[PDB]
Amino acid sequence: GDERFYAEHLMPTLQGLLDPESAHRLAVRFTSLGLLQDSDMLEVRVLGHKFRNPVGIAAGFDKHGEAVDGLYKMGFGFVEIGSVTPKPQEGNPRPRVFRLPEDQAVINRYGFNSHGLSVVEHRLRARQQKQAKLTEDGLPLGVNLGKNKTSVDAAEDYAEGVRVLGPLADYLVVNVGKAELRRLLTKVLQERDGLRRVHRPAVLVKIAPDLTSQDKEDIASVVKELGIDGLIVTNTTVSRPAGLQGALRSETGGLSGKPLRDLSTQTIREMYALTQGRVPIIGVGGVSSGQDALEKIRAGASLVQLYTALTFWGPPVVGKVKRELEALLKEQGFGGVTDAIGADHRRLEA
Ligand SMILES: Cc1cc2nc3c(=O)[nH]c(=O)nc-3n(C[C@H](O)[C@H](O)[C@H](O)COP(=O)(O)O)c2cc1C
Ligand SMILES: Cc1ccc(-c2ccc(-c3nc4ccc(F)cc4c(C(=O)O)c3C)cc2)c(Cl)n1
Ligand SMILES: O=C(O)c1cc(=O)[nH]c(=O)[nH]1
Repeated sequence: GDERFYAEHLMPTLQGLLDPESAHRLAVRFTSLGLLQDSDMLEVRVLGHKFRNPVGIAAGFDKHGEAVDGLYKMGFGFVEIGSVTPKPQEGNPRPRVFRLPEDQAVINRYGFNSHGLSVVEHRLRARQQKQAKLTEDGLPLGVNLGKNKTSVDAAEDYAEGVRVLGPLADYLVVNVGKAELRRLLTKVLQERDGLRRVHRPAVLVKIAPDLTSQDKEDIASVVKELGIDGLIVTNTTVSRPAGLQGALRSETGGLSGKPLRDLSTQTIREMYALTQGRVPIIGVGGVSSGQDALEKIRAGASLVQLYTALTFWGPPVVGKVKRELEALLKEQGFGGVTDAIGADHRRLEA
C-alpha cells in the first residue's frame, strides 16, 4: 500500500540526504530494530529445506549478521548474511559505494569489510533458538563465507567459516584453474560433512557473470563431480552494459541492479543447461518485480534473491515481488513456483 510513497518520496529523499554507504549503515541499524500471509503456491522445497516463499535478501546487505530478524519481518523467505571473513578486516578505502540513479543501479567495491567470524558467531548464537523456530517454519538462514585479503591459504579460510558458522546455518556459500577449484571445494565439503548436526547445511557456489564459456563448463563439471548442493547466479558484474546513463558509471567495482538483469538471466539459463537441471540455482541480479523473478525461475532458478531494488523501492519491494510473482504464476496456469522452474528450456526443446 506504501509503494508510491517510498518510490517517489522517501527513498529519493534518503538518497539525496546520505552517501550510499551511510544510507546502507542506517538501513541495517533501522532494520535491526524491527518495526512492522505467503500463499502455498510460493513454497519451494530445495537444498534440503522448506522455503515459505522464494524471495531472499542477497548477501552484502547484512554483512555482519546484525539485522536477520528484521529482514524476516520485512517478508523475505530466506536471509543470506555475509560475506564474513575469518579475521575482522576493514575492506577497501572510501568512497567505495556509488549510486547510478538513472540506471536503477549501484557500483560497489567494499572489499569484504567484515566484523569477522567470532563477532558474527556470537550474534547468531544469541538468537539460535529463534532461528531454529524460523527455519522449521520455512524461513532458512544462509551464510556467505569470505576469505581475508592477506590469506595465502584460501581453502583454510573457507574451512574455518564452515567450522565456526556451519552449526548455525541452513546453507553456506563460497564465491568463485579447475583442479584448484576442486581442491578448495573438496576441503569445504569435507569440513561440512564433519559437522555433528542432524541438519548439516547445504553448500553452494556463487559465480559472477564475468566468466568465459570454458570457465562455466569447468564450474559445472566440478559442482556435479563433488556434489555441491547448489549455485547462486550471479554476483555483480565488472562489465558496463551499453547505455548506462549514471554519472558514476566509470567507477571501478561490481555493478548491480537493473543493468545486470539480462546478463544474470542468461547465465542462469547456461548453468541450468550445463548441469542438466541437476543443481538447484538461486537466481540473483536486477530482480525488482515479480516479472523479473518469474523470468529467472523460467530460466532455471528455484529461488531468487534481491538487494539493489531495496535501495530504490524500499521495504515494500518484498511484498511487491511476492504478490506479483504469485499473480503471474496464477495468470499463466502454473500450480506453483516449482512447476515454472526451467519452463524456458522446455519451450526451447519443443
Ligand atoms: C553494496 C553491495 C554489497 C554486496 N556485498 C556482497 C557480499 O559481501 N558477498 C556477496 O556474495 N555478494 C555481495 N553483493 C552482491 C549481491 O549479493 C548480489 O549478487 C548482486 O548485488 C546482484 O543482485 P541485485 O542486482 O539484486 O543487487 C553485494 C552487492 C552490493 C550492491
Ligand atoms: C522503513 C524503512 C525505510 C527505508 C529503509 C531503507 C533505507 C535505506 C536503504 C538503502 N540501502 C542501501 C544499501 C546499500 C547501498 F549501496 C545503498 C543503499 C541505499 C542508497 O543510498 O541508495 C539505501 C537508501 C534501504 C532500506 C528501511 Cl531498511 N526501512
Ligand atoms: O564486499 C564486496 O566488495 C563485494 C563482495 C561481493 O561478493 N560482491 C560484491 O559486489 N561486492
